[PDB]
Formats: sequence, C-alpha cells, structure tokens
Amino acid sequence: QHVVIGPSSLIVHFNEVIGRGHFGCVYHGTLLKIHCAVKSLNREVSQFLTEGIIMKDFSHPNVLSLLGICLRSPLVVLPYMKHGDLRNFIRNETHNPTVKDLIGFGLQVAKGMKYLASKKIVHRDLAARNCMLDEKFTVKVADFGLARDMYDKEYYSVKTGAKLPVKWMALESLQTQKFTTKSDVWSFGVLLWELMTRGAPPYPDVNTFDITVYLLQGRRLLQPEYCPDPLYEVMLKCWHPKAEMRPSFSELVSRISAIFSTFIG
Ligand SMILES: CN1CCC(COc2cnc(-c3cccc(Cn4nc(-c5cccc(C#N)c5)ccc4=O)c3)nc2)CC1
Ligand SMILES: [Cl-]
Repeated sequence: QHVVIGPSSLIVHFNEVIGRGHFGCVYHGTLLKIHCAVKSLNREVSQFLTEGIIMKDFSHPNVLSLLGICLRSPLVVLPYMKHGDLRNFIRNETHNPTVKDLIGFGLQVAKGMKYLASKKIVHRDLAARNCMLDEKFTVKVADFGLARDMYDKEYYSVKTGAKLPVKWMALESLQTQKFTTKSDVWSFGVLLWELMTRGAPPYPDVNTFDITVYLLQGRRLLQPEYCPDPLYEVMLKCWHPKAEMRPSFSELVSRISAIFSTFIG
C-alpha cells in the first residue's frame, strides 16, 4: 500500500534504456531529486505482486531494496546503481580492482545471502550478472521479488519450460529442480570463481545441457591463477555433492572476512 508511489512523482526516461529483461526492459528514472531505476513488466501479474510485496520489509546494506511501484504494464521503481551489474564491472576496461577488492565484493555477497537465508528466502539465480554496485562500490544482491527477471539470455537454456541457469545450478537442482539455501551456496561458489577470473564465463568449452554428467564424473571449475588457496578450499566446499555438508552463509561470511583481512590491497 505504502509501496504504491503516485504517478506525478516519478519521471521515466524511455530513451535511456539502462537494462534489458524478458518480462520488461529497465529504463532510467528520476523520483522527486533522487536517481532511480524503473523496471517495466510488459508481458500472472496478480500472482507476481503478492510474492513481491514482501520485498519492501527487507532492508540490509548488501541486499537491493524496493523504493516503490506505479500502477497504470505497471512500473517497478528501484534505487539507481551507478556502476551497473557486477559481471559487467569486473570485465569493464576502466576500473582495475585488486584481488582484495574482488574478495571484498564476494564477502559483501555472502552477507546479502546470509540475510536472505535468515528470512528463509531462496534466491534461485545467484550470479555476478544479478548483483549491482552503487556509487560507494557496495554490492547489492538483486534479481528477487519484483526485480526478478532474465537479464542475459545466453546463460539460460530454453520439456520443462522455464529457462534455467544450469552452469550456476547445484547437482540436486539440475536433476530434481528443487532449490534450497544450500543450493544457493553452490551458486555462490560459482560466483566467487567469477570474481577471481574477473568475469570469465564458467565452463567455456561445455554445452548448456552437459553440466550434469560433467559434475557427476567428479569435475569442478579449476582454481584461477590469482585465487588464494583458502578461497579455493571454500569454493570446493560450496560444491560438495551432499547439500548438507556445504557451509552455511554465516560460516561463509566468517571464513571469507578472515581471508579478506589478510591482504594489503
Ligand atoms: C554503460 N552503462 C552505463 C550505466 C550503468 C548503470 O546502469 C544501470 C543499470 N541497471 C540498474 C539497475 C538498478 C536496480 C535494479 C536493476 C534491475 N536489475 N538489473 C540487473 C541487470 C542490469 C543490467 C545488466 C545486467 C546484465 N547482464 C543485469 C540485474 C538485477 C536487477 O535486479 C537495474 N541501474 C543502473 C551501466 C553501464
Ligand atoms: Cl567489505
């Protein structure tokens, strides 16, 4: 109810398309004198909102928050994230963040997920492409509730129906399609790997279908050259086949902050 912001407050710059999605494109906005991201929803809507309304209660420095929505293809207002998504940023030929900085972003994602895990929310699509950065280089775990979409179709394979992020998905999800907090831990492992390779595509010489047999043979992603061993030991623990022996997010926050603390820059 309070989520519903009035139409005269929100401006939407349709020519400046900042993101692109399946359900709708993400246009630039200016709510009045603050900057915004306005996500459309062109192409179910009744069902999508009731799950989304719970988003407003959530607040945490490393989780994306809801500013509001405007009814009229209803528009979803979201805080403007200056430095874009995290997959685009670490690849960006401009900012050269250190190994420490990359481990810092990963630690920040651990805290966003620790929060959401404490609320019993399963993300289901945790990846560098679905995490944003603000002016202060704070990582915000996004793509959940009303912000939920596909923002880069290449990493989603098309019998089931709904398109799945196979290369980020854990072994039980690939076989069953049942997602959990311990499955989200697998995805986090893959995301950490992205940070240490600076946004390299996981499993470059592998088809979208073939990851289940690949993983079952006893294979994992290799250790990146500048990935410090302890972090590789963490990455491997996240891909433990028993979704039980995998580490909790509170343990991930604890262990990674220890690793982060051992660097200069
Ligand atoms: C060159 N260009 C200059 C402008 C820069 C800043 O532009 C922005 C782009 N997007 C936002 C934004 C903010 C809040 C919420 C969302 C919605 N949302 N989007 C994505 C998303 C956005 C873009 C690319 C990809 C991928 N792959 C994924 C993921 C999760 C999610 O929840 C978007 N803000 C600013 C980017 C670089
Ligand atoms: Cl930090």
